[PDB]
Amino acid sequence: GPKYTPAAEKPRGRRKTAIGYVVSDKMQKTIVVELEDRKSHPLYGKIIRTTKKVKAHDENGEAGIGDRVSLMETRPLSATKRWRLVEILEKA
Amino acid sequence: NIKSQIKRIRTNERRRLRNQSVKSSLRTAIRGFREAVDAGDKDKASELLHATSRKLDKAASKGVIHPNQAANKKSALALALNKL
Amino acid sequence: AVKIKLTRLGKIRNPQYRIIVADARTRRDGRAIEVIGRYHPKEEPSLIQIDSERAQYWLGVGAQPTEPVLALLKITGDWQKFKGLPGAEGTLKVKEPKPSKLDLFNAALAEAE
Amino acid sequence: ARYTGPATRKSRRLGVDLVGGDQSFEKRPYPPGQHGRARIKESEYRQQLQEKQKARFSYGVMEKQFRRYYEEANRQPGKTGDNLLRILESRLDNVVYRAGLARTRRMARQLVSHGHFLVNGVKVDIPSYRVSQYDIIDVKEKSLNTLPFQIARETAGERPIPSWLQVVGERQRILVHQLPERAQIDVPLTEQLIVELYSK
Amino acid sequence: PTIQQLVRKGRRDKIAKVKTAALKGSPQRRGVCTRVYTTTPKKPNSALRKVARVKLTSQVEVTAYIPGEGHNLQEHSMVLVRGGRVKDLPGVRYKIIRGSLDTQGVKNRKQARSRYGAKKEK
RNA sequence: AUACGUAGGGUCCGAGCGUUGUCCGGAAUUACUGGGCGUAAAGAGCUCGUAGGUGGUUUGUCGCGUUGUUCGUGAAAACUCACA
RNA sequence: CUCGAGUGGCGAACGGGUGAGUAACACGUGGGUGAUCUGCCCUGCACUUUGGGAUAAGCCUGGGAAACUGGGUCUAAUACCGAAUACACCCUGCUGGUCGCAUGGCCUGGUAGGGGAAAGCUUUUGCGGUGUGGGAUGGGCCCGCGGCCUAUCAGCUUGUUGGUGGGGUGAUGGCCUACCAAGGCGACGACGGGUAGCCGGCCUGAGAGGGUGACCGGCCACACUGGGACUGAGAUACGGCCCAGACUCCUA
Repeated sequence: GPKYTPAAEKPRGRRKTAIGYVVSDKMQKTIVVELEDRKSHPLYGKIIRTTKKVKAHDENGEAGIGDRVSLMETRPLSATKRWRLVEILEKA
Repeated sequence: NIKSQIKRIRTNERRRLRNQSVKSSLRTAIRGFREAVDAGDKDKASELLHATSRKLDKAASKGVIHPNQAANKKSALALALNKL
Repeated sequence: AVKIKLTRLGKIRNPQYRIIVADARTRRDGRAIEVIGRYHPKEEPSLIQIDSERAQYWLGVGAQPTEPVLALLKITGDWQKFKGLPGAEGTLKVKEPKPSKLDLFNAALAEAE
Repeated sequence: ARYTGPATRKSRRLGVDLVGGDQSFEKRPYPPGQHGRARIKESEYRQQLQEKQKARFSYGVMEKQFRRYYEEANRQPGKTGDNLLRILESRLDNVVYRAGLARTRRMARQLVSHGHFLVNGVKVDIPSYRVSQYDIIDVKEKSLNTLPFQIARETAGERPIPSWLQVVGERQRILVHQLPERAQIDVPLTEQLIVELYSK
Repeated sequence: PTIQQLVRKGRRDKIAKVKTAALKGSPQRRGVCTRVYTTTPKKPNSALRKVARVKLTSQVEVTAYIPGEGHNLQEHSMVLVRGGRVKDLPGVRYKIIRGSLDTQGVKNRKQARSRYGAKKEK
């Protein structure tokens, strides 16, 4: 038979992507983004709404304070920075 | 505790003792290539990169270093030559 | 590597077996990747019921049945399909026909009257 | 396992026929003892306890085997009162007794003790054996030729065989047909009290 | 009551109200008894009840009752203390099993015949 | 003294039968289901307000919350139904 | 024939134990690793060429109380070391096409330069070797979410955060390291104190709820204690090793 036998494409993607607001675009190639949750309480039923301060990598510095942006998770790119700013749709 | 495998003790001592000299020689060659590249001489760097791409590839074919560490070092020295 | 194994089940005096596919480094009763058959020496015909085509796949990828597991394979004729040397045929025997639940009382009533 | 005492004293205490034809119980209907005459502090507790004790002592069944009867009856889809009476009317010794082949509950108890019966071809020395519908029943010859068992089989003028049991020949073949139905059992005092008490 | 305030905090039970304190909730302990002096029960229940103070193996010093009529235990005895509840006596919530490690069963006990360490009559 | 102790005599259970230890419910005795706070437990001595919760009438958008649906999915035993 | 001792493979890290520790991606439930490894089984193709050095054993001599230990000579190989063909493969330089998740991914892309192997035994059911392409299964990393208590625990934080370039690693990544910058974490409870392996489950409860992780199963941690290292595809290496103590035993 052929010397070379081929491989597969392992359908890949769907890295977690969500809409956040840039809030601490302060450090070089670095932004901090926040998210919203709306979850029914396990016991009572009072839907609580909380947040989360993810750290994202901006190689370009496009974002800024209070911008409605989107983020996809990457490979771990540093100690607490695991997000890629893509599909920006609001500033300020 | 001693149980029917001191032969493994001697085998492992030998196996980890040969690699000591092998790794010392390879690291000395790599450091020599480092002085070649930092000195700004490109012919010596090219020849040392050639020789080390031979040597570390041999060592990876042998049982001293994993295949990919050798490729990493080969690429690093190759770029060090390519830019000097 | 990979081996097709017989794993033990049932109470003490009567043994039963599930034909599983698993790593060697496991134990006799680890997490079965897939149950591909079942067999019981205790029952009369040593009756075996095996998922066939999955065993075909696993033999294709390189599953290596245990010695009595391989024996069971031949007892099925499954080893005559993946290897296919004579072709696959029904090799295992079966439990005897035996009457049904209803015909027993039908015959009892016929005898009575 | 098995109880020891006779049925006359329990009949008198519970105040009901447990032998069925107990001459001495109707001789002394009051409970045994110096104070069977003495009035009892009446309680529905006593009513339910008397009911369950009559049920236990009538059939030769015994308490721990009786509790699981209620539990499995409650597990059944039907109402627990119905299921308990059905299953208590579904015992091997009960099946052979209602055919009129045993003069006493203890008759069948000691018969299954000895191994004088056969269900579907398998000998079960276990009175706790369950006899399903359409089971083939037979009696061994060693007991068949025994004199008191000859009397029991040949003078079987005892209680009539219910519609769910059928002795269909000289072989004492009780070709059971269906389950003991509530409309067919003709049971002694009911068991709703037992269900209500145990459920709490 | 302010569902949100429940989310903030709340919904804990009141108090355990512990009963046994020998140790480990032990079905029984064993130890050395002392101070077997008899004290007084409540005034309406005029009598005198024989008790003792036992240092159990649990390294706690508790008060045990001596049930029955007769007693076998004395000072420096390997008495087996079980939990009890004697409302007739103040601060007495233990007993010592008869027919056991140290204390011989109560002599000629026949109404109980299992308690009080009264073995089977031959 | 039918309460003690003793005898019968009775109740029940049975190779068991009672005692101790622990957990759940009964307890609504944490009251989400399913509690209250004048006199029984419980409105701080009184203000404002950060956090928080929290929302008037009405137009269009989004469908996050929320619901509808397809599928992957949740080892075996679990536990149950049904059969042997 | 047979087989001790010996060389050399391989197995031994699995299979069994404990729940001390751990409040942690530890576990479970769903996904990514475009940031990855795999001896063993299955399956393509290609190769296996050739030279040389050494030793256990074996034997002689020597020191040490023992523990043990040295010198001299010899030993073969699927043992090791020289070297050769590999282009199936890897590294670099350029470059065409193509899919994109941005790093990038795919055409064993191409190109050109450079480099990388092997084995014998045995007649005997024959077993065996090298390299690569693929399966298979085993994995390694990251993340969504779930599940102790306690401010009579409210500040914590400098390799901490981000970037850069490197060292290192199987691959990412302050993982480490030189510089730069000052961030980052919390009342939606940090940081602390105490506490605890965890789940399928089990039991109670009508239900909710509550309590447990017996046994049977699923993983993890741990194997006088504490530090360190090894090898192999793979090591907290329980019946592997060294070092610092403890304890015990023997002691020239």
